[PDB]
Amino acid sequence: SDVFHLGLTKNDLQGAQLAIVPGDPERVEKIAALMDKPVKLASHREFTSWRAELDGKAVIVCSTGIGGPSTSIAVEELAQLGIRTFLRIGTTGAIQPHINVGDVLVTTASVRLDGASLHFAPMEFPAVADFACTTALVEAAKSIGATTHVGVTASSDTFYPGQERYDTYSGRVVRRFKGSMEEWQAMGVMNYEMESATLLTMCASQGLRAGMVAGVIVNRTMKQTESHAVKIVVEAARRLL
Amino acid sequence: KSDVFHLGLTKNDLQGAQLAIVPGDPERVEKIAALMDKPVKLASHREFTSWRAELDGKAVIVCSTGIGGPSTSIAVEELAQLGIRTFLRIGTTGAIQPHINVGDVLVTTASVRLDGASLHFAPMEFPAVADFACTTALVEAAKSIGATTHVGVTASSDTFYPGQERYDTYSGRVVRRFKGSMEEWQAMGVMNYEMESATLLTMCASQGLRAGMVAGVIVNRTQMKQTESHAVKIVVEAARRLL
Amino acid sequence: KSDVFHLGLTKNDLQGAQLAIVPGDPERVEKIAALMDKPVKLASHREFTSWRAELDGKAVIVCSTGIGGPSTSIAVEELAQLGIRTFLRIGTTGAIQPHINVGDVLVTTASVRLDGASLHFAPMEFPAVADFACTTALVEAAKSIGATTHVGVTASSDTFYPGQERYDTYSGRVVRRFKGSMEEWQAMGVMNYEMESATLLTMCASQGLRAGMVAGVIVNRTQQTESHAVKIVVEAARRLL
Amino acid sequence: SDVFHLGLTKNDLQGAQLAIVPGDPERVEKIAALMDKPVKLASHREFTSWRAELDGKAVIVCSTGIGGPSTSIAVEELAQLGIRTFLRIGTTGAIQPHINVGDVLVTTASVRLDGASLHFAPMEFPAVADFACTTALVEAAKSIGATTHVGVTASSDTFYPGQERYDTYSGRVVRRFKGSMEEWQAMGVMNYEMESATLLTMCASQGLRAGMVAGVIVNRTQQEIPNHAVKIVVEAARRLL
Amino acid sequence: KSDVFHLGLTKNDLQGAQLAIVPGDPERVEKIAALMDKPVKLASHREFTSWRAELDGKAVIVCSTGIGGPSTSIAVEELAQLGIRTFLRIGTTGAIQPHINVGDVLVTTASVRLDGASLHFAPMEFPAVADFACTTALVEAAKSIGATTHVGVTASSDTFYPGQERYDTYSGRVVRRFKGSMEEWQAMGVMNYEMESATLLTMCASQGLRAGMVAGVIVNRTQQESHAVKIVVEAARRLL
Amino acid sequence: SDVFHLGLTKNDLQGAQLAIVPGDPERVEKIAALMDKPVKLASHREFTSWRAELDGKAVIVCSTGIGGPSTSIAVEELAQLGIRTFLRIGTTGAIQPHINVGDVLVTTASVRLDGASLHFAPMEFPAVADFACTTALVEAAKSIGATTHVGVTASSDTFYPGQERYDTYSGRVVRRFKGSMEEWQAMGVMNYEMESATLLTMCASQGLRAGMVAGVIVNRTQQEIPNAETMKQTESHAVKIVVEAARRLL
Ligand SMILES: O=c1ccn2c(n1)O[C@H]1[C@H](O)[C@@H](CO)O[C@H]12
Ligand SMILES: O=c1ccn2c(n1)O[C@H]1[C@H](O)[C@@H](CO)O[C@H]12
Ligand SMILES: O=c1ccn2c(n1)O[C@H]1[C@H](O)[C@@H](CO)O[C@H]12
Ligand SMILES: [K+]
Ligand SMILES: [K+]
Ligand SMILES: [K+]
Repeated sequence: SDVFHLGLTKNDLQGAQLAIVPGDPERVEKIAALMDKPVKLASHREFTSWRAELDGKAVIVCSTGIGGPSTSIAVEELAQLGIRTFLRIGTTGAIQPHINVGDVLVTTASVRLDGASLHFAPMEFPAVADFACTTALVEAAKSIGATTHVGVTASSDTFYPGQERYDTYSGRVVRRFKGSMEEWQAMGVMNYEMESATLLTMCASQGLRAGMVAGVIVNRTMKQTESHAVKIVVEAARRLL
Repeated sequence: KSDVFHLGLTKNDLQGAQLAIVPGDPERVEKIAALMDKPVKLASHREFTSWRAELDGKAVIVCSTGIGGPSTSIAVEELAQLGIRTFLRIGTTGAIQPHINVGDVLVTTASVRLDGASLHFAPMEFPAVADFACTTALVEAAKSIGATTHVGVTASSDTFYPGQERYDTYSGRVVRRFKGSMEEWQAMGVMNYEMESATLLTMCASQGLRAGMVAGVIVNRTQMKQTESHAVKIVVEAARRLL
Repeated sequence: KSDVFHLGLTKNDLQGAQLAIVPGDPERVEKIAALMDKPVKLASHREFTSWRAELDGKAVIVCSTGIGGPSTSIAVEELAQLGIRTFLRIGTTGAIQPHINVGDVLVTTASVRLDGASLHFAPMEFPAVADFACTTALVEAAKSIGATTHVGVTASSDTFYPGQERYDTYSGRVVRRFKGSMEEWQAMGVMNYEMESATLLTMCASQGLRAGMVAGVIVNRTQQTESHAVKIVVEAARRLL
Repeated sequence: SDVFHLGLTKNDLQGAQLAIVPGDPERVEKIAALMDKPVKLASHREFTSWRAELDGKAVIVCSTGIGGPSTSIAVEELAQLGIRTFLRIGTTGAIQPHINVGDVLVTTASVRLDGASLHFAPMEFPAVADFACTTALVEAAKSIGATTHVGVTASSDTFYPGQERYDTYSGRVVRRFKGSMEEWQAMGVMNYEMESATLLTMCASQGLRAGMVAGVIVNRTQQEIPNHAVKIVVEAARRLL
Repeated sequence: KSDVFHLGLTKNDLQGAQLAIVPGDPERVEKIAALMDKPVKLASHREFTSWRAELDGKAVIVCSTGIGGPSTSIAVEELAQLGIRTFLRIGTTGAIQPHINVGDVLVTTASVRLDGASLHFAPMEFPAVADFACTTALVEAAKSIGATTHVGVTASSDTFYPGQERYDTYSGRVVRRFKGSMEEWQAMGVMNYEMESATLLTMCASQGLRAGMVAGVIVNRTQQESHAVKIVVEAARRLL
Repeated sequence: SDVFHLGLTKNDLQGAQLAIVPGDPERVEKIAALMDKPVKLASHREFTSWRAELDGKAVIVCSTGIGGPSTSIAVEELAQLGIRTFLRIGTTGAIQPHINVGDVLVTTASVRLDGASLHFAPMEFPAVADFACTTALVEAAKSIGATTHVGVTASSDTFYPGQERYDTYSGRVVRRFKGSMEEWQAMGVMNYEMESATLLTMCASQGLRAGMVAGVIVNRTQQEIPNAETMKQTESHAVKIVVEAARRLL
């Protein structure tokens, strides 16, 4: 391996310059299988990586695990291997009453409720997605006619207190996050997830292109959801090769 | 008879306008409005000069913000009270990237928040991000006139001098926070400095208003008219797509 | 034409002046200048209108700053380049104390730094404090004409609306930082709100420049003024030449 | 399932109140194998879990994945299922010159270079280990005579820039972390890893007991990446049942 | 006269002492020293009163810190200059858990840093953590002496009043940061408030000095607004 | 005692509304000796208090101990007892080359390098002195005849790393304070001391008047250090000034 965690070499990529990066290792093969010539590359820790082909060009599918820290490892090591464009495809809880389960959300930028993004840029720097990538995702969502919402996502280092969940062991939420969901709602934030702030900040501050699309699995106020978002990211990738 | 404290405008003055182009300098307001139909002066108070015009049958506002986030936040809030829901910032700017030359145009996707006013709308974690539709329209408009365009991040500073790490000053000093900062933004891909976008983009993105920003490059510290006109044609053409 | 980037002034225009009175509104510049000897227009560019006059045979500058720290920081810097060493801000203001009434005059000893520009000169730990000689001159000028004067702390905000906890706005919301903030400043004895002094005082106190500030109360949140605050700033200038 | 991520029910725990939590899903089976009656429970995402028995009491082994965010999910859901004591067994990079690869490091408390700890307690709160757990770990290390060091650990949300690694795609480290390793070294910090700040903070602030131990796999005074602790964590567990 | 600026002590005065017991109150120094052999008064300047004594044949220093991190930081630094490498604070404290009784003994594993001086040694992310051997000696000493003992986190405040969310004050105002804070620390399991441990533990842990912290409960805040001394002496014996 | 630490009652004050607050308990008697009929009231921990009479009015002298935390206790408890005006008198090391030993420093406001101030007001709030107190101190300095500097003071929770001293056990200074003395120098900060940030902030944010004056007994930039009596003649000067200022504030 050329890299410490992923267990991949530059040759494994066969010239790939774009990676699709879901959180769940189990989702990796499902995405690769939608493209031509899917081949498993490696599986270490939460990092499962496959290669496939899109319109004749090699593409990587590599899981990030949950959270900015493992995401930052996958992105860095893929970048070392030659990836310059990253498309995250994830799941998300919506926090706006008008956003229905199964909807598709394209993230323009993220509220940085993580710690890893700070390891790349100070908080003043925007966790902003690449324009080409965001455009490709939006245009891909339109081509398949999905109900799409485009805007800001809150990206949290926790699933529970940072998304102001009280249904927990302690039932306590620290002061910083008490009342935070309503605040994000009033500010027009669409949804919560846990990787985009790190992904977008680390890419935008290092000359890498990143986009973020997600399928709505719950509304904080199903099957064809993932499929739709997954279709969208693969189609978007075609436009970015 | 004004409905707002600073702008000296009433809702009626807007004639149903829902979009405003917002340059910094009052002296540029008529010139922009003059590119559109039936331009008329509305008012002039402090750094807030407003004109109404018409674009493909729809009323549009052109209103200056003055220099800096504080004045901008006043113009934007009061225009919002008056019914504006879409704001397009037009400016001329320097650049901090060597590959960016005078004559190029910059469309800002999001800004580094080196201001104070943005914090009065959203905590620092919140992204000073432009509206997708506005950014799209600005890029496509730049495309239609064949402008050499750069799309990316802009550093938005409450100062012209130390926050842009200028040392040619009275004190010749730059506070620790900003010492070495220009090189840091350069390494992070930041295109340029200006002084209003962090405030504009943050206050709009966190209050359901659409904002975008375009600027012509007139200078570059690492290394004019046409550039300006281009930027202005771009912002007017973009406004047409957003009505 | 100009020794500075924005003001459109040369050192020659100042005729040796070392003190500037700095109102916010360009419209007020001529009025202040008119109270002194030999008043003449200098220049007008953006929100920076400048006049020169004379007191006791010494040149004095009057120059507007525009609204807010950013434009203030430009005016003060460029005036400092041209030789100004003492700055007296004159404003009108809204009081936050029940017993500070319209028509009262406020002299600011130091400001609560609710701005961004002050941080471009000194870290937050540094006091946005007025120069003692300036504050003395203003207080003594105020007493010499019998104004009802309050001396103390001013809250200096980058916004007119949320930073001063105004809810009569488009969104009707105030970010967490500022919710409940007016009552807090009130309990801490803060006199009033305005928008330029944190920047002015900090940038002067941290770079060997003298600054003071006086303001007329023309309204009170908890419920001819110009002429008096203006008379005070000119009489104070007389004492500082 | 009783919880959203782990795919476990309280019944799967068989009354277990202690969990050993490695970062790598592949280490779980190996840890479980050192105990009696090892049984696989589930594997979802980076969360692989096994049950075993120690001195006739059920014990859980469950991986956390890399980083605070996924750790916070595993700990929370284990807590919901009934776990009250958590022993992290990790790998680590030493930052002191005389720590040998293979050495066992027991963490008393962590430098919070993560984001997730802040979702449980403000930064002022110490990421401190439980005294009984730390004691059990030290005493267990003593009983097998491993080379052991006890002290403070820097816990980072990144593998690369937050641990001041420069052999990366960008080769740059953000201002906050430039010169940081030398600083921690001067302060006597022993090592870097990526989970303890979150684990220790979230446990200490919610009435859960946590201990932290790791084997050194690289010495950072010499290189950024490499070309006993497990026995100790199991023995320590015995003492805490 | 004195090898350090504030304490008025010389390296000679310590007679090779490498451990110091550091109470807050100068008036308690003589009392503690008296529990050991050959107690001799050394110096008394400002809030810094110091005695030397002997414990199982070895020199030991007792030196007051005064109230608060700043004065503590001076005493610890200057004692370190004179050769002290182990510091055991013995204090008084208000419990904030209902289950902790007055007269109970609290051993601190780490402190909530509600002080400013700790930041002069390490950034906020660094833990104000006690030395493991010192903490162990205190817990073991507490068994030996016999006392109801709790081991855990302590909130260390730069103020006695607003930082411990006391309202019995001139202004009756508690700043936003501290409004509701006691109940927050309570829910997070914090045992008690005092005013020196965050500075002490942070400055020691970040400078290769060993520090431990024990205190006797003199009030319980959920109700209103000699074991510890024997314990700190016994712990010192275990650390020489 | 009406208060938890000071061992004082309202009766002890005899209607006093002004307190002079040196840091060192040993200085309290010395300052009181500059006034009429001084009597010792109490001594507990670092808090030694005396009452004296100034132009026929009761005045308290009470030590604060070193640092914002003990200072906050003294000021708060004195406020409870009825004190409304506080004058700190210190001795200090200057950091400007032009500020000479023997000079007197009057502080208009302080750089908040302390923790206790934050327990009264967020960092944005200025650690600013009361105008009447500052005026009285400046005027008294002129009555006494001192060479006076008026301006900003850096108020640190430590004597060592926070004042960027490297002559210490570890010989290291945390990142925050590395290079900080040169920064404060460039910003015109006059000196370091350790109580004013807390004092000035807690008073300005609670309707209390506070001023600060100090005698310069050493300069961080100069090689030579005044003899056995670095303070004494200078100390005496600042003390005479704080008493003379108190006269104007009664
Ligand atoms: O509310 C949610 C729902 C889903 N997700 C999100 N928050 O975090 C993302 C994690 O990777 C993982 C955590 O369940 O899935 C994404
Ligand atoms: O330098 C290192 C070496 C090992 N580890 C550490 N940093 O982070 C821990 C991660 O879980 C994972 C990162 O590889 O293993 C632990
Ligand atoms: O609530 C309390 C009670 C006692 N103490 C504490 N807080 O601070 C410690 C101080 O040294 C001093 C404060 O009175 O005593 C310790
Ligand atoms: K993970
Ligand atoms: K302006
Ligand atoms: K003290």
